[PDB]
Amino acid sequence: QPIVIKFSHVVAENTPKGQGALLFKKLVEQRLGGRVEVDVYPNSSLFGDGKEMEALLLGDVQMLAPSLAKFEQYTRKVQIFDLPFLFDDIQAVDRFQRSPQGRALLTSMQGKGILGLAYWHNGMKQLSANRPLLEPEDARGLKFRVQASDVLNEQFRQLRAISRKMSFAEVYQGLQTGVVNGTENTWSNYESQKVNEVQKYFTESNHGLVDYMVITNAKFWNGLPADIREELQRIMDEVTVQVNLEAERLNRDARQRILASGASEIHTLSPQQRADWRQAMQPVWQKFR
Repeated sequence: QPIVIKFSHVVAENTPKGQGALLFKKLVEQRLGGRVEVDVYPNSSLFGDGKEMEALLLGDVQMLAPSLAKFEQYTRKVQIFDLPFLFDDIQAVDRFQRSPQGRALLTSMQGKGILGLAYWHNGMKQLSANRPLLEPEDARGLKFRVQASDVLNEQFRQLRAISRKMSFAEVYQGLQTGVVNGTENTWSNYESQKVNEVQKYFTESNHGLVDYMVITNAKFWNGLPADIREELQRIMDEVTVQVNLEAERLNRDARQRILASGASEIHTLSPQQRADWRQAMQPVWQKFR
């Protein structure tokens, strides 16, 4: 019987991570046919945000690629990636991730039985709401959905807003019902989940990022025949390049689809206007020294 790798994730198929998981499946089955099978479960069809890590540790799934914002229960070393305006752009993020210091974070949870294999990009985060977000004051009193991160909770509290941690699958319903009325995410995630249908206003703030750490269960990975593990890592490195090469494009395409939807508008910022948002949000770094 072949070795089965269930790769669960929470995003749509036509996204950076969705395409990366499928490419990993394709290349693995082409190079290790009959020896390894990759079973990809997108859109939280196997496990959502709230249960995927527990499943990985129990061996009920073999590969995940969660947002870097979602690891606080296992390590605090990755929450640096949540700090607003710490990285100007994805190139800056990449430089950190690829450095010795960034690569060291891949083993930050090894003591918990989790091994990081790679970083995958999605893109920069934008803001959305049911009212225009021109200047930081506009966020005051709103209710933002955030990923399950203390840093992101504090980010919106700094803007005198309410935050609500919610699993990614539930964002559309949360905004539709009104338990939240704004959020932050990449264009790709907004459009692929149709959240633009319940958010009339977007601001291209580029105030943070959504990137992933591809992870596996250490016992499972260490348990593989050496050749299979080594080949899987080489394939992973190749997939990472294709994901990282196309991520900006898919996000640009998504922005175009949002504009073509007819029901949302996008506000862009001057360098000065962006500096104003930075000035208002950067004080949150004082809570995470």
